[PDB]
Amino acid sequence: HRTLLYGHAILLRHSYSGMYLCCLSTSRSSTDKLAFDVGLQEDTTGEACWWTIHPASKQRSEGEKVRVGDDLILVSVSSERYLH
Amino acid sequence: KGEAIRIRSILRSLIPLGDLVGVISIAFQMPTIAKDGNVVEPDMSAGF
Repeated sequence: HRTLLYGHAILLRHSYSGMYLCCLSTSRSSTDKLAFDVGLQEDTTGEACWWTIHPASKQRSEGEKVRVGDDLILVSVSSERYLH
Repeated sequence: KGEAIRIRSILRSLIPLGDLVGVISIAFQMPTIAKDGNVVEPDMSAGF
């Protein structure tokens, strides 16, 4: 039972499918060019499935607990990109 | 190194290889000898 702290890498699993959120290597190529697509994959191997939490505003800092009402930004570990 | 692989992938995605090949394939403007036995030279600072 880890508690989430700003700075950890989390594993988001789809409740229905049982598969994990990840940044897919392929992209829809709608002029994004330097961006990927976010989907689901079975395998947990690799850093694609992992996402790092970062604070939204200046009040929250790195290393403190994650609150229910707080906003956050997720960074893909493999593609260093944000959910956009 | 994961960081090195990531950076290489970023640069590869940013700059396609075909664009580099085409830009290299772009031709120059050769200096040309003309009448009176003198050369006309394209300007360095105003061209490729």
